[PDB]
Amino acid sequence: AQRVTFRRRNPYNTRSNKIKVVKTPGGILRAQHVKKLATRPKCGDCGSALQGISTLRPRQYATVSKTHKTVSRAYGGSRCANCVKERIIRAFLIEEQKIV
Amino acid sequence: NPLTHSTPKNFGIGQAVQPKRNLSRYVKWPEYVRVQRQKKI
Amino acid sequence: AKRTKKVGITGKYGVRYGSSLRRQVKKLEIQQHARYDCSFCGKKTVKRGAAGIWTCSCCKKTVAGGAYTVSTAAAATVRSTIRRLREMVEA
Amino acid sequence: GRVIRNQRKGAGSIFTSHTRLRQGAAKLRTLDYAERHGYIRGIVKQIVHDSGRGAPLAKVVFRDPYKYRLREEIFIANEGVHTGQFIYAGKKASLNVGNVLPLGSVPEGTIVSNVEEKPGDRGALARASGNYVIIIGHNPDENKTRVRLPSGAKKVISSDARGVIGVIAGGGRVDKPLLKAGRAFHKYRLKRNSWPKTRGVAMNPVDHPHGGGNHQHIGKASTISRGAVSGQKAGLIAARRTGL
Amino acid sequence: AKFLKAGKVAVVVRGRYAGKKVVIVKPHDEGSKSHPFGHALVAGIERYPLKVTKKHGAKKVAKRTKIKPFIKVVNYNHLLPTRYTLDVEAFKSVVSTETFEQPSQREEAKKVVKKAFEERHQAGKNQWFFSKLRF
Amino acid sequence: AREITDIKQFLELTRRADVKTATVKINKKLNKAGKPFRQTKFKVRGSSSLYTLVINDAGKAKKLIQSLPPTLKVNRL
Amino acid sequence: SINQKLALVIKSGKYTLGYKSTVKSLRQGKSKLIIIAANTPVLRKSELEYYAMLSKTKVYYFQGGNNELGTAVGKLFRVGVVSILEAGDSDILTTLA
RNA sequence: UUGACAUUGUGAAGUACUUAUUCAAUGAAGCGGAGCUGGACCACGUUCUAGCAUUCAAGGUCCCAUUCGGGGCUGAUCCGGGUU
RNA sequence: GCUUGUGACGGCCCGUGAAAAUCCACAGGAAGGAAUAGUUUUCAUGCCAGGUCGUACUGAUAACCGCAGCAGGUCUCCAAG
RNA sequence: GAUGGGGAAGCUCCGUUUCAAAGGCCUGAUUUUAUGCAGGCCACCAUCGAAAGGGAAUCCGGUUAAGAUUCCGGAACCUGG
Ligand SMILES: [Cl-]
Ligand SMILES: [Mg+2]
Ligand SMILES: [Mg+2]
Ligand SMILES: [Mg+2]
Ligand SMILES: [Mg+2]
Ligand SMILES: [Mg+2]
Ligand SMILES: [Mg+2]
Ligand SMILES: [Mg+2]
Ligand SMILES: [Mg+2]
Ligand SMILES: [Mg+2]
Ligand SMILES: [Mg+2]
Ligand SMILES: [Zn+2]
Ligand SMILES: [Zn+2]
Repeated sequence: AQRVTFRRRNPYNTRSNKIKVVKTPGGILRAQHVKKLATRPKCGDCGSALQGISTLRPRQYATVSKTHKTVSRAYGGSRCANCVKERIIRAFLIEEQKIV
Repeated sequence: NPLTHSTPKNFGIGQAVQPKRNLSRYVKWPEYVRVQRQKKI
Repeated sequence: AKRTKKVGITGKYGVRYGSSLRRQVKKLEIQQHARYDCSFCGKKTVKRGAAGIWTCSCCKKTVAGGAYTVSTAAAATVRSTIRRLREMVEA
Repeated sequence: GRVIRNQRKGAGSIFTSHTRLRQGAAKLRTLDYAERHGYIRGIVKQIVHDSGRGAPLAKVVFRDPYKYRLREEIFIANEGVHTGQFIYAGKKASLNVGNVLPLGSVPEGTIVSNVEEKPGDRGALARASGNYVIIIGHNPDENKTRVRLPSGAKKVISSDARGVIGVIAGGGRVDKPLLKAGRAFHKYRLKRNSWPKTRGVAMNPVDHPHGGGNHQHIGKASTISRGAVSGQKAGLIAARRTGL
Repeated sequence: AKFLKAGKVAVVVRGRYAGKKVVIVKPHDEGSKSHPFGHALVAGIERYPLKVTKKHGAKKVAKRTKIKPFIKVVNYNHLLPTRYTLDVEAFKSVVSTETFEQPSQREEAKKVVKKAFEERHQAGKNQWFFSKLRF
Repeated sequence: AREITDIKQFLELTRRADVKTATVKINKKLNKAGKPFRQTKFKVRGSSSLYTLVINDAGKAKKLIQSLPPTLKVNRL
Repeated sequence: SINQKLALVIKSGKYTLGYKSTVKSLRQGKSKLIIIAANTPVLRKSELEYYAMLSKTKVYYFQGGNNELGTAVGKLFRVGVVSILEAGDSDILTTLA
C-alpha cells in the first residue's frame, strides 16, 4: 500500500514523464523514470521492419558497433532482402531488353 | 587498347545529366552592370 | 437472424435526422465500406482510406478514385473518350 | 454603428487559413527545356490525404536534368492514377490519364484538369474534386485554344498552357449529407473560422443593416448595387434576378 | 532444352553475394547427401576491377585491375541464369565438392581462380562478366 | 559489475598495472541437497570495472589465495 | 476455343500450376508450353519469358486474369501461370494456342 | 465611378512598332537567326517493368619533356551577349 | 481482481490526427595504402577534463489571489481491507 | 522581429527571401611567417519563441536542528580530447 511520487520537477503525465514502480534493496517502493521505447528501423522500399538491426533511440546508435547496425549484404541496413532481390531482377531484365 | 573502352554519353532530353556549359548569356549580373548596359541600348 | 427490417447500417442513428436523409446516407455508407476487387493482383482486398483513396491489402498498391466508390461513372466515360481520341492521333 | 462581420475578415486576425497539416501547395513542374521540347518521365510514389482539401494528392518524383539528385512534385491526383505509375510531362507526351501536355497538342473533346491560365503559372483551373475542363476548339494561326470551364463559361487560353489528362479524383463528395452540426464543425476546423453563421436579422441595428425591429425582418430590398461601399454590401449583391 | 550447364553465367540473388555475377562450374541436379536440393558449384567475383583510362600510369593500372574471387555452393532458386557463357576448363579441376568442407583447400582453389580471371580480363573478352551490375 | 569464470584470465588481471586493490569474500551457502559448504569470491578492482571470480571448492581456493601477487593490496573479508 | 483445348489436356495430359513449379520445370527442360495470365506483373512476366527463351519454350498469353485462368483449368483458386509438361489427346502444342 | 490634362514616344491608312510604364517566373539553362544531317514546309538520341544515372567524361586527336600527371580542340556546329 | 505498461488486431471520419535540431545505415569509389613492413581508435584495456544559473519552505478552511490567518477562486502524479 | 529595399512631414510603417555583388569548412600550394595563393564542394542567406512538445549520460545504502538522484561510501554511464 506504499505510494510513490515523481522524482523530477515535472508533475504532469507526459510522454517524457513516465514511471515504473520498483522495490529497492531497502525494502520500499520507489518510482523509476523510464525512457520512451525505441522503434525498429524500416525498409526504404516497402516500409517493413528490418531484420537483424538493433532497436535504439537515434543517439544510441553512435555508441554501438557497426555489426549491430547492418547486414552482410548489399543495402544491408537500408533495404530488406526481398526488396534487394526485386532490384537485382529488375536491373538485369531491363538492361537485357535495352540491348534487343 | 585492351583495357580502355569507348562509352559515349547521351545528352538528350530525359537522358544523362547535362554537362557544364557556358552560361554567360544567362548570368544574373549585379544591378549596376545591367543599368549601364541598358542605358546604352 | 435478421436484426433490422430496412435501416441496415443506419440503425446507429436511432430515430434522428429524418428517414429520407438516413436513406441517402445508407446507400453511400455501404459503398464506401465495401470490399472491392484489385485490378493488379485479382484479389478482393481493396478498401477505402480517406475519401478518394483506395488501397489494396495485398500487393500494397493505392489507386486514386471516387469519394465513396473506387470508380465513378463520369471517370469511366472519360477513359473511353481518351482511348478513342488516342487512337485517332497515332493511327 | 460598429464594423460589421464581413468587414472584420479583411484584417486577417482570427480569419486566416489553418495550414498546419497541409501537405504543401499543389502545383505542376516549372516550365523548363524538357517540358517545352520533349517529355520527362516521373514516378508516382504515394497518394495521400490533404487536410482541408477533398481531392487527394499525388507525390511524383522526377530527376533533375542539370545536377544529380531527385526533385519532388506535388500534384492533384486524377482518377485511375496509382502508385508505381510512370507520368510523362512535356510537349511530346502521350495522350494518357495523368500525363501533362500543352493544350495545343491534344485533340478536340479532350478532358483535362489543373489547367494553366497562362504558360508557367503551374495550374489554376479545375482543381476541386470531380471537376474538369473540356477543350472545344483550336486557333493555330492565333496560337489560341477555346475551352469550357466547370461553371459553364467559355474562355480563350494560350495553346502553350499545360493541363493534366483526366478528371480530378474524389468526385461525388457533396452528394452525402453532413446530417449533423458536428460534422460541419470538423469540416471547417481544418479550413478557416467561418462557421457557424449568425443571421443578420437576429442582430441589433448597431451590428448589421438587417438588425432591429419589433419583428425579425429585413425592411428594405436585399438586392444591393455593385457601387455600394463597405458596410452596405450585405445580402444579394448586384443581383440580375431573384426567386426560384 | 536444358541451360544449367557447366559454362552458364548466372547472377546471385541472395546471400552476401546478391548482385554478383557468377559462372557455373559443376551442377548437381538431383541433390546430394548434403544440400538436399538442386545446386551448382560456382565461382564468381567479389571485387570487380575499377575503370581504367589512358591517363593512369603503369603503377596504378595494375592496382585497379585486381580481382577478388570467391567459390560458393548455391541453390538453383538463388541464381538468375543469363545467356552468356565462360569457359571453365582452366579451373574446373580445383573447384569441386572435396575443395569445400576444408579451410586449406578453399584458399588454394581461390588463388587458381584469381589467376584465370585476371588473364581473362586482360585482352578484353567476356566484358559483360567483368562489368559490375548497377542496382 | 563483471564476472569471470576462467582462472587463467584472472591472474592476468592482477598484473594489469592499473589494479591496486582486491578483496576476498567468504560465503556460507547451502548446496542443492547436501551439507553446507564455504564459497569464496575474488574481486579485483579495475579502473573501469570490478571483476568477480567465484569458486565453490575450498581446496582450489587456498591455492589461488597463495598465488596472488605479493605487491597487490589484498583485503581479507 | 482455348478453354476447350485447355480442358482436354487436364484430363489426359500432365500440367503444372503456379509460378514456382513452372520455373522448376523450365530449368529441367520438361516444359513444352507456358500460359501466362493477363494481369501478371510485368517483372514476373518478363522473367518467365527470359527463362522460356533460354529453354526454347513456346509462350502463350491468356486473355484473362488469374481468376479466369483458374476457372479454365478447372480449379476453384487463382492461377497466375500454367506449365504444360506433355499434351494428352489434344493438339494445343501444334496450333496457335 | 466617369471625363480632361500630365506621365506620352514611333509608322501607316480611312491598326502597326518598341524603348517608357505594367504583370509573371526562374538559386535568370538552352532564346532568336542561320547552318548540317533526314523526311515530306516538319523532324533531327528518352514510353511493356516502383532498378540504375554524380568525380573538368570515356574514347579520338594535338602539346609537355616523362613521374605519380598536366594543357588545348573534338566529343557537345556557328552567330548576336535581348534571362524568359 | 485493481493500477499501469505493452503487443497483435478491429471500429470511426467531406476530421486521416506537428515541426526542427540531432544520430545512424546504404549507394558511390576520390584518395590512402604491405614484406622486413603497415593500417584499423565503429574490438578490448589504459589517461585527462566536464563551466554558468536554479535547488530551503508553503502549495492552501493560515505561507498564492480576493483590503484579512475571508465557508470563495486556483493546473497535476501516487491510491489499502 | 533586424538586415536589403519601398512608404511616411515625422514619431515610425510594410515585409522575412523579399527587384541585394548577402557567407565559410576539407585540404592542396609554402619549411623566408604565418597563412598569401591553386581545382572543387556548398548557396541552405539574422535572431527570438516550450522549467508539460523534441532531447547525449546514475543508481542503491547511509548521513543533518534545518541539505541531497546535488554531500559520504560503493557501484556505473555519457560527451569532448
Ligand atoms: Cl458580427
Ligand atoms: Mg521536456
Ligand atoms: Mg436580440
Ligand atoms: Mg446601420
Ligand atoms: Mg439600408
Ligand atoms: Mg526541496
Ligand atoms: Mg496580494
Ligand atoms: Mg491587491
Ligand atoms: Mg517590422
Ligand atoms: Mg531559442
Ligand atoms: Mg528537505
Ligand atoms: Zn523492403
Ligand atoms: Zn492488389
